[PDB]
Amino acid sequence: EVIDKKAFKDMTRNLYPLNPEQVVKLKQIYETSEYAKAATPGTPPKPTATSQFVNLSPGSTPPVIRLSQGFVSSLVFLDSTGAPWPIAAYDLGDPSSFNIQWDKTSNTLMIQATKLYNYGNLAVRLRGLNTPVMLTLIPGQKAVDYRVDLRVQGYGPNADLLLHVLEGVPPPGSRRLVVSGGDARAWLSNEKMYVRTNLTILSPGWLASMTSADGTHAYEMQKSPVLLVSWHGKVMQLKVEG
Amino acid sequence: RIIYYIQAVIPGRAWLIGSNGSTLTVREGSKIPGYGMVKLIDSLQGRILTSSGQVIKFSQEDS
Amino acid sequence: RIIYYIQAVIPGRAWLIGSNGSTLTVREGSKIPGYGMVKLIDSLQGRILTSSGQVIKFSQEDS
Amino acid sequence: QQEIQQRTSDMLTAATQLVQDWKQVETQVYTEGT
Amino acid sequence: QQEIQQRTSDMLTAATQLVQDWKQVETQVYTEGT
Amino acid sequence: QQEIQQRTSDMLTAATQLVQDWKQVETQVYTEGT
Amino acid sequence: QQEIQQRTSDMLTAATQLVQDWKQVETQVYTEGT
Repeated sequence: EVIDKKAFKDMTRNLYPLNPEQVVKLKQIYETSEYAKAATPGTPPKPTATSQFVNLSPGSTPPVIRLSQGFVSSLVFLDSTGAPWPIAAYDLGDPSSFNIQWDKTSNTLMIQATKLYNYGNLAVRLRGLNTPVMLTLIPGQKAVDYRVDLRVQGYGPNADLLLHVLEGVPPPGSRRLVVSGGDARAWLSNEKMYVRTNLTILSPGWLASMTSADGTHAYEMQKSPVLLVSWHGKVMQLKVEG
Repeated sequence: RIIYYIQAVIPGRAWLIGSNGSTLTVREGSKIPGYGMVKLIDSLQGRILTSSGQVIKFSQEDS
Repeated sequence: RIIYYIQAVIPGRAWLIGSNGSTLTVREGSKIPGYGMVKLIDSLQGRILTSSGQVIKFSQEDS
Repeated sequence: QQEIQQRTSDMLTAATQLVQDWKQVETQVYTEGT
Repeated sequence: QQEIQQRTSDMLTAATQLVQDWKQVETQVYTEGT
Repeated sequence: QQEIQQRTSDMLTAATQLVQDWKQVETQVYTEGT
Repeated sequence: QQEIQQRTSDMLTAATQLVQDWKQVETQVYTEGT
């Protein structure tokens, strides 16, 4: 009878040569190996959005676009006012290093870099212009240009802040003030205060006001250190420091 | 004051979000407002070391 | 005064942008206004050496 | 002594048969009526 | 002593089987109704 | 001593595999909607 | 001593590969839109 058990044990060892704990450690080895294979050397590039002005003078330098291998960069063309300018044609040097996607009418190009450090150039002809716009394209920098907005000198075929404060986006350039006693936010931008809240301001009196569909209010006002507010029938006071 | 949380981290970079909803990305030597100078980015275990001694992590119920 | 930042660099050339938005390109021996004469362009690590002792780099939150 | 190895062969065939029998799971069938 | 190498062969087959089983990831299926 | 050369062969296969894995870069896909 | 010649053969293959890689220059592509 021990013959049967010994055969059962060598039998079990032949059928499953690897322990469960060995399976766990091999899986850990495999995932660590994949992480080391998938890791990137040095530091990865910085994701940036930029905006340039293109000068068509015979002394100026052509603009530079920073790219990265396998990633998509969008180029959008605007006029001096800022309206979109549709593209008439383009001409790409070195297509084995760069890949361009473009629907045949819009004003947006989609560029993917194929090689690591190989750089090139591109010519773009717009709809109304006689002057073509020439650009240079370099990949592999310490920053990668995700999107470039281009202001062109001529004229194309086409020629508020309280919304952002209601949405919660602070006005650009402002600084924060501290408000105590209730649900409100405040900023100071141009020696004017901007208040976002769901209370109703009663006493100091506003200059402009907006409301959303669910009832949030945004106010633009001059600076003052006190507010008198009533919440659904009750009067109280707010004190603003900074 | 403001508290920053790790949104994503790879070797080299780290994407952080603040309690005001602002999003930033940092590398090894970079400036962070209210914390100081970054000294080490540890992609494993989700820890960021700061010159003031602070450690930047994930939000606890959001991690 | 005016501060210049590296926009792009290859071996040989460097494209720089100023705080006024003007863009220039330079090679090894070239004139830069307010800085002097270029002595060495180091394509790795993003450093430009100048005859006045100054080093031209990337913007810190834009690099 | 050698009986462990003969036993290993009949046992190997039976255990392989058992595990391959435990592997199969078949898709369910839905019948529509009108 | 030689048991290390026999063990290496059954183990090699099992580990190759395990890693090839860990490699496959299949595309998701979207079903449209009207 | 000869271990350097056996190691050279498994290592040669792994490094060739790694470099051929690092070579491929695939074209992007644009989807149009109406 | 003979190492100079083995080195000459791997080096010869690599340098021939490098120079043939430096030879190719491809024509530009112009896209017309309407």
